Amino acid sequence: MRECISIHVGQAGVQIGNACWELYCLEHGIQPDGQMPSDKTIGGGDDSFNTFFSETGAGKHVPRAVFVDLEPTVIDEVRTGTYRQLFHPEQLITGKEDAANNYARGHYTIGKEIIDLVLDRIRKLADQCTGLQGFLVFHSFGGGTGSGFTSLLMERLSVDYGKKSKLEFSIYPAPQVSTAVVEPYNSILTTHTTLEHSDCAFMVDNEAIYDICRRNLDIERPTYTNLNRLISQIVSSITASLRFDGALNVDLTEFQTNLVPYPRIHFPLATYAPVISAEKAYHEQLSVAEITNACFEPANQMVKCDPRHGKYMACCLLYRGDVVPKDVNAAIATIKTKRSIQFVDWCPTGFKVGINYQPPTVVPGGDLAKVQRAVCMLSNTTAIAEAWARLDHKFDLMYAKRAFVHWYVGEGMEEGEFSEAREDMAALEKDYEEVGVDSV
Amino acid sequence: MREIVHIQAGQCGNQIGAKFWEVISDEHGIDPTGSYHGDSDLQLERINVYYNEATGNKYVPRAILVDLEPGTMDSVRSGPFGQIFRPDNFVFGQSGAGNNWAKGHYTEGAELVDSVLDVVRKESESCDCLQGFQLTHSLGGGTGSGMGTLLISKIREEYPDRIMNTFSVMPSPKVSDTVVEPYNATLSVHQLVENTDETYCIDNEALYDICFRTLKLTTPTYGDLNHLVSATMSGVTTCLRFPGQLNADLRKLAVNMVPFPRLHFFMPGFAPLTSRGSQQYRALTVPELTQQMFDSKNMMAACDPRHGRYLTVAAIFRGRMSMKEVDEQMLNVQNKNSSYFVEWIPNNVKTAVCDIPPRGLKMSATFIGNSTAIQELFKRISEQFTAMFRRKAFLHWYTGEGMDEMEFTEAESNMNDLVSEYQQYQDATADE
Ligand SMILES: CC(=O)O[C@H]1C(=O)[C@@]2(C)[C@H]([C@H](OC(=O)c3ccccc3)[C@]3(O)C[C@H](OC(=O)[C@H](O)[C@@H](NC(=O)c4ccccc4)c4ccccc4)C(C)=C1C3(C)C)[C@]1(OC(C)=O)CO[C@@H]1C[C@@H]2O
Ligand SMILES: Nc1nc2c(ncn2[C@@H]2O[C@H](COP(=O)(O)OP(=O)(O)OP(=O)(O)O)[C@@H](O)[C@H]2O)c(=O)[nH]1
Ligand SMILES: Nc1nc2c(ncn2[C@@H]2O[C@H](COP(=O)(O)OP(=O)(O)O)[C@@H](O)[C@H]2O)c(=O)[nH]1
Ligand SMILES: [Mg+2]
Repeated sequence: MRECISIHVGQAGVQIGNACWELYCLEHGIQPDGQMPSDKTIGGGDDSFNTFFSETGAGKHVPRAVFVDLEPTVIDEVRTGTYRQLFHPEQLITGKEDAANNYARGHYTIGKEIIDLVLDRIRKLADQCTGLQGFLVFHSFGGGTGSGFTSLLMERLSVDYGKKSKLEFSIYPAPQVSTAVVEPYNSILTTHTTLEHSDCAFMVDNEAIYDICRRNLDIERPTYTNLNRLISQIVSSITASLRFDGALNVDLTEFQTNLVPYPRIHFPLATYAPVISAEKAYHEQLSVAEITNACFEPANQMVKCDPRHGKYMACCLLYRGDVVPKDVNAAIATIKTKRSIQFVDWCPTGFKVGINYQPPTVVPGGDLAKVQRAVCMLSNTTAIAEAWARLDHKFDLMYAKRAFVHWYVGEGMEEGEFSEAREDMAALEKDYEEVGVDSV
Repeated sequence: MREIVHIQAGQCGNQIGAKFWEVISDEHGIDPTGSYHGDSDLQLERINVYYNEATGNKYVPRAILVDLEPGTMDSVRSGPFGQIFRPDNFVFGQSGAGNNWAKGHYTEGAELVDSVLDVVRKESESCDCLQGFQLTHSLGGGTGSGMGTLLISKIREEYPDRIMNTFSVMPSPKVSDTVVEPYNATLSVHQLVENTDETYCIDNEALYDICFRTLKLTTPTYGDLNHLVSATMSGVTTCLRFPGQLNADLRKLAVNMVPFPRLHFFMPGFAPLTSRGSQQYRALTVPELTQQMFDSKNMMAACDPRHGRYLTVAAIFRGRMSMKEVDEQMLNVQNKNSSYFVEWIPNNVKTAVCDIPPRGLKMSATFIGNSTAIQELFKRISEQFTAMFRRKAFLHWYTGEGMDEMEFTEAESNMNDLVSEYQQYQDATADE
């Protein structure tokens, strides 16, 4: 049996989890109340796959999720919403105030207490699983909860389980727009968490998804629902191999092996090709070559970083739907022929290929059109260093005068931790610089 | 759960609190008798933030009413919502301070402070998880200023962890109603900057200007001013009571708005303001809300923000809207007005959004500014203070109640340290 445990910390994590579980329930034909009419309709087969949903004796399927957030409001919206009957009542809510965009509150003082109960529920779930594959945690840099409690949870999970894979999906601060003034402090303080304990961390920028929604989907006024739906599609594309049969199945272990050349460079970018509206779905073939070329466009990247300013270290293409290996090989050859896409000399192969027969599903009331084919490209490249350097600059401009520091140090945190985190992030940058220089 | 204990001191504080409770009861659908007659289910989702549930399905506000003159208390009781309050919370005495801060803080208030603190302790201990206190009063007055400062100091000693807020009405350049306003204002500002976490500065001149120019009211009264202050009060705490795409607590606002401990004085504002008979011409949208937000004439503190720099601002929007639009609008406001924001705090604009607008508006929003220009107010008060302390204009009335020139001198020195602190980040050019 193959399965993963999904964790959602913070408001962004909980909302992304709502989108993800909506998509999963629609994919597997599970009703919001947990009953699957397909069981009585068919009388056989396997529809409620054990990757995400656990079956009970009464025919009710319950997801393998642990929603956590110090704010009662965000999870209370779920507990009284449409999916109130889906999740287990144990929803891990701290009946107190929030981290207040403070890493120290979410890591030292208030982030504790609930941590033991959260680890207890995670332990219960892990005992429930057989052949557990890994953890998929959803958080967001810049938030107090998503920084501090994520640090605590990742640390304790590393101590307890250790060997299991740990995938992170996070919203990195944007170059320009943000909804808090202390985002650089939390983001730079989360570097130890995202570098020591996480085995593979994916980062998405809100401005990139806004531009994608505006240009491709022709949505002039997007909101967080569309961003969460796109992230849900990305995670579904990642995890579709563990569920549905395919010609080339990509397990999480082999997925991680071919995307992390070295231990401390596990920060790949993500992109989704067939992002197109219903009106523009016509007039375009959407063949394999078109989507494969569309993956590498700088315009379609999910993070504000130009790939042409660095080098492509490794790449993994996961196809879904009516895709044949011949077209994938032809597209990869065409991409290798192109010269604007530069690959490091020490990786002659470069590309990993996976194919799945199940095509993508369309959420009701959504924006993505129905497409026979789809692909997700997950690429480890050195351009991400630039995306880290901009934020680094902001931190210095806020740390020269010790602005907003008294709030952090009044919750048990030491002043020098800022400088230590800065030197750490400085290191990761130098390493992404060193790994580029070609050999001689 | 996060619930707030409300305290009202002085005549102005009592009036503003009465209007504020009227606004809150209308928002939550609470009848004047205390029963619930709302329509939406979200009204009772977080009613315990501001109310306590009684036996007969009634709701009593968690208010504490304080004064040294029974007249204001009788005025509140003989009113539309007089019966809503708990009678035991009407703490009052006789022989008010009479516009004398020394009487309010040392002589008369020192006796009623024990009863007020007893009621505060009883109310706070019944909470599940207290969040903080909010106090409404006027600094230029008598019993209000003195007993408010005394209560703030005592509660801060009692409950150091919880957040403290204050909605302070301060003197004005032109609109003067008492002769000893500078003395009370100086001592109140000393106590406030010592022992508070947030302090929203309100001015009668700015509210009158908003009424005359924006709302086109021919005959504004204190009711309209209390209405505006109540709208701001509800906007500040909207996020605790209703769900939103991006929540924001009072603690989060305090963390994001206070760069250094002594800079916790704020300029409030509210949008939209339409004047009636012009709503049909105006198109309501997020750009219009933002444009009215950052206009100089919409501020309630009687400060021109263009005479300084914005240390940090926070916008809380209410109503269904797109996050891309609001983020873009804040970015354009920052970029176009590049010279009015400090260059060492990139993106000094906090954003919060809630999905439950006011009852009669499709969209609304509130603004909290922290800018250097506020220094002007303090400077003005200091000038007037000097103009009376050089000759000891009215000093003896204070010194008869157990005061000394040293206390006034240190209060003035602390205000000068405050204005110097604010002035430090006004001039441009500095650093890498
Ligand atoms: C044509 C129309 O839609 O009617 C509006 C209206 O005409 C205008 C001019 C209203 C009107 O407000 C005023 O005339 C006014 C006068 C002095 C001070 C403040 C307001 C209105 O009275 C105010 C009233 O507002 C509300 O109901 C809000 O929910 C408001 N409620 C109260 O203040 C309130 C009143 C009585 C009892 C309890 C509460 C509110 C705002 C923020 C937070 C909580 C509540 C509304 C819809 C209107 C009228 C009736 C004309 C305005 O008020 C607000 C803040 O809604 C003034 O500019 C705005 C925008 C509106 O267009
Ligand atoms: N894409 C997307 N981002 C979100 C969403 N909700 C919140 N965010 C991001 O989260 C950041 C701050 O909120 P969070 O990180 O979730 O903070 P929190 O989890 O509420 O924890 P506290 O700070 O203690 O309240 C912002 O910069 C947002 O960009 C969402 O629904 N979609
Ligand atoms: N906005 C507003 N201000 C008021 C009101 N009543 C009094 N004030 C202000 O309060 C000041 C007088 O202070 P006062 O309340 O008499 O002090 P107290 O006797 O200690 O309560 C004056 O400058 C008025 O401008 C009111 O109803 N609304
Ligand atoms: Mg939160």
